[PDB]
This record gives sequence, C-alpha cells and structure tokens, in this order.
Amino acid sequence: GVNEVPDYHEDIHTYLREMEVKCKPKVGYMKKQPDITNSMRAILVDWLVEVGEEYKLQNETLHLAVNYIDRFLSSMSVLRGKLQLVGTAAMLLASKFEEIYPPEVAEFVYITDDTYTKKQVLRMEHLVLKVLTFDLAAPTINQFLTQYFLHQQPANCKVESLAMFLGELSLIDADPYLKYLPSVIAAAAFHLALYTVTGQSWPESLVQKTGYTLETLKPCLLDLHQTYLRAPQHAQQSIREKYKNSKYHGVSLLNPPETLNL
Amino acid sequence: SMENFQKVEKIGEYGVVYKARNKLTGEVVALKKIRLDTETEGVPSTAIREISLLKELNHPNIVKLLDVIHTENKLYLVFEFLHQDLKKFMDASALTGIPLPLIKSYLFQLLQGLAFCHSHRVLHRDLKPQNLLINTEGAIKLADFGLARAFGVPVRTYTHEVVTLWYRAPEILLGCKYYSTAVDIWSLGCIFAEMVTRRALFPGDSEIDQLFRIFRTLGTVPPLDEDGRSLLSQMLHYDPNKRISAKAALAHPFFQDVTKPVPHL
Ligand SMILES: Cc1c(O)cccc1-c1nc2nc(N)nc(OCC3CCCCC3)c2[nH]1
Ligand SMILES: [Mg+2]
Ligand SMILES: [Mg+2]
Repeated sequence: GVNEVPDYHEDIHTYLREMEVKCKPKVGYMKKQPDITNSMRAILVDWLVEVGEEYKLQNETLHLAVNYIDRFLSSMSVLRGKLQLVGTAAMLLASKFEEIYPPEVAEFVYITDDTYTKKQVLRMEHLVLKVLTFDLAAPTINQFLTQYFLHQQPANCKVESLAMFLGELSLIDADPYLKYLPSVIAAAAFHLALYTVTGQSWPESLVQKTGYTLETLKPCLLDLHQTYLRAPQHAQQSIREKYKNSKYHGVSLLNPPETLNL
Repeated sequence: SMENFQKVEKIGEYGVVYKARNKLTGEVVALKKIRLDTETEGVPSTAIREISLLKELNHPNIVKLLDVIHTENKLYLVFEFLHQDLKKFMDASALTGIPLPLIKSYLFQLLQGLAFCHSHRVLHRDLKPQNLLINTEGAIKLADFGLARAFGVPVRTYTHEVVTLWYRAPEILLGCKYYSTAVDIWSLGCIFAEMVTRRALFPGDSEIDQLFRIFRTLGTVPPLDEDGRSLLSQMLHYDPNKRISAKAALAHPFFQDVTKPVPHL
C-alpha cells in the first residue's frame, strides 16, 4: 500500500544512495585524533545503545547519533574527557530529529551521571549543529534494511531482527566499518541474517535494486561474519544483551553459521 | 551578523517573521527569528527539522532557505521573500473569483513541489493555504516546513497531532497506526476545491464534525469541469492506498493545457 510508497520507493532509494556518500564520515579520522581511539569510541557507542534501551528510543535514532558523532569527529579534535559530551549531544539531536517523544534535556544530563552540566550539553548541541551545518537527515543502515526487508517473501521476523542486530554491531567498531557505506553494511547484514536463519541468499530482486552482488558484498560480508563469530567475546556487550529480549526474538542467542560458502 | 539587514516590517508568525532588505545587494528577504532556550531545552526540534529538510529540498515550488545566521541566543532563517500567501489571495478574490488557468497553474506547481518532497522522503504534514506562498510572476511555493518529517520506507508510526483540522486526512482523524504521502495529497485536494470556491471544503468545528462533513460530502464543487472533478475525486479518495500520488496527478488530463498566468494582484 501507500505505506510502502510505490510511486516513490525507487526515487527515494536512489536519493539515499547519493546522500550516504555525502554524509559519510572520514575513514580513519581516528588516526588524526591525538587524544581518542577506536576503543574509546566503541565504549561510547555501547553506552548509547544502553541509553536507547533505557529510554525506549528507536533504533534509527541510535544510528543517526552515531553518524553525527563520526562526522563531528571527522572535523573536530576532541579530548577524551569530552567525548561523552559530544555523544550525549548527538543522541539529543538524533532524538529531537527522529522521536515523536524525545527525552527532555534533563534526562540526557542525568544519564551522564554527574560528569557534565546541563549548560555544557546545550552548548554542545549548538556546536554539533554548527559543525554539521544542520545536515541531519542522514541515511542509515536501518533505512536501507527496511527497504531490503520488503523483498522477503514472506517476511520473516527472525531474519529482520537478526539483520538489525548485525547492523547495530557494526556501529561499535570504526575499524573496519567506517570503510563501508550504510547500504553495503545493510546488504551484508540482510544476506548474513537471511542465510543464518533460512539458508537463503541475497535475492536477485535486490541485485536489481541495488546493483550489489555477493561478489561486491564479499569484503563487508567477511568482516561482518567475523564480527558475528567474535561477538560473545567483544568488550562491548550491550547490543548482544539487548537482542536477547523477546522484543527482538532472542536473535543474539542464535548460533552464527560456521562458514558462508561463496 | 544581521548588520546588513534592514527590517522593513513585521509579517506575522513562533518565532517572528519579518520582511527585510539586504542593504548591500538590495535583496528583499523574509527573516524568521527563532528564540533558543539556552538554559532549558536548547534548539527546538521543529527548527532542527525545518532547517535540515529545507537544506535538502531545492526546487522552484519549495520556498528557498538562503542562509542560517547563528548567535548564542537566536537563530535567524533567511528565506526568499514572497509577496503573499494563498489564503490572503483567496480572500482578496472572494468576490472576483480566481481564473481557472491560474487555479490550474497553481495546482500543477503545488503538485510538482509536493512530488519533489515525497521523492526526497519528506512529508510536509501542514499543507494549508496560509502555508503556500505566491509571487507577482505566477509562481506558488510550499512553505513552513516546521511540521515536516523525513520518512522511511516503509513508514513507521509518526506524530498524531498533525495537519490543521480542516485539511486533515481521514486516516489521521481515525487514528490509523500508519499514515504516508497520501496525507499531503488529501490536503492539496482540499486546497484545490478551496481555490475554486474560495471557501474551505471541510470547515469542521471538532474532530467528529470534521468526519461528518467529509462523510456527507463524499458518501457515508459546481464550477469544475469533468477533468477537474475527476482529479479532485482521486485526490480525495478515502482509501489512502487508492488516493492518487502527486507524481501520477501531474499526468492527469486536467493539466494538458496548463500555462503560467500572472495573478490579478
Ligand atoms: C503572507 C504575507 C503577507 O500577507 C504580506 C507580506 C508578506 C507575506 C509573506 N511573505 C513571505 N515570504 C516568506 N518566505 N515566508 C513567509 O512566511 C513563512 C510563513 C509561512 C506561513 C506561516 C508562517 C511562516 C512570508 N509571508
Ligand atoms: Mg587517535
Ligand atoms: Mg560505515
């Protein structure tokens, strides 16, 4: 029906494919950050997952926040003591953009338990807006996934939740996932979820839509599969925890496939 | 900062909208001044959406955002100046009427603007004549994107409190879980009929009165030709799935002879 919006879905997909390229953070920006590291970023991203769960925020909001943070750090040097401030402000902004009922600013100060004043959060909000030039409507892994999900016949909830889980794990690790565009991560996640659950592969219809094949997707897929296999040992565990919940069909409990077959 | 702008007059309205002129270039602009809640809630979400979405939307029938001027305490949005809104134009034309060629021209341009929005995954959600701006050369443009939102495919549940009552689609009034691009088309349909009669089509006093007005009219515009009525009926289809899209409406026979007259301003 009109909910899935047949006169515009191809135009929209094309447009998002253009915009993900323009909203792409700088790959390896962390090498030009003298005071912060990929490990610190993973800590921050994992904490934002917890925040999104505490406040029952959309997954899309989380993804946006990450994109905001990565683009901000692509042009602004930040000291470690302030990295959480940047993150808090990004999450506020994402919430204001994306949520029907965003948490109030006071909730965001409260979640940084003591660290920053309200004033600092609000000033940082403004600075983030300036640095991003109010360019906040960024394409996310999720926006591509939800379109890819329409090509399932029929929809499978475990597949969807697993694809979302995999895309979300990618947020955590700048190395390697900053190299990959959201549409590509989403395609790799959808294929890997589809395979894990049903035995099926990236459908031809999505080859047609995206121009991507399993050959194109190979490098991302290889990284995602390793990420999936190593997930129980990663220092960051909030996404796994989250996806044990029945809301997400317990998908983080499924066993990853041993091999991919290519 | 704002030192090159000379305020000319207040144009009405949160925040405040002024007509101004750039002293150096001569350009006339509309300035929208937005208070920042610097000790409380910060930048309003409505401003965040309006700005971010307008920056992406570059089209002849969408109001042009020219600049954003920041201070610690205020944000000013600098827009192209347009000379009045469609509601004022209709009122001024209450006795004379609006020639058909101009109605057709305006509808055609509104649909081009809207199709551009929808093709860029933006719902307007507040189409009403007060929000549609005209110039002296025959253009009309979508304005006031404060209630707009960037949507995903397929749509999720979004804010219920959307669209002014008279222009509100039945799927919203009835509290459907999902609404989509069809809600903007419904509004434009109402506006089409209103350009023809210069009276609101469904001027309800309450949600129930609104619904009853819709039901008794469409089933539970005299001066319009057959093609016009055909298009109008398709814009006002109850079923959002069957309601015509802006893209398909641009190919309707009603528009076969469209021109761009100047308004009787
Ligand atoms: C309407 C009008 C007059 O009658 C006389 C002189 C100017 C104008 C008028 N020109 C305008 N030009 C622009 N860009 N925006 C406006 O408001 C944006 C609003 C969209 C409508 C809702 C508030 C913000 C304008 N209002
Ligand atoms: Mg470093
Ligand atoms: Mg990436």
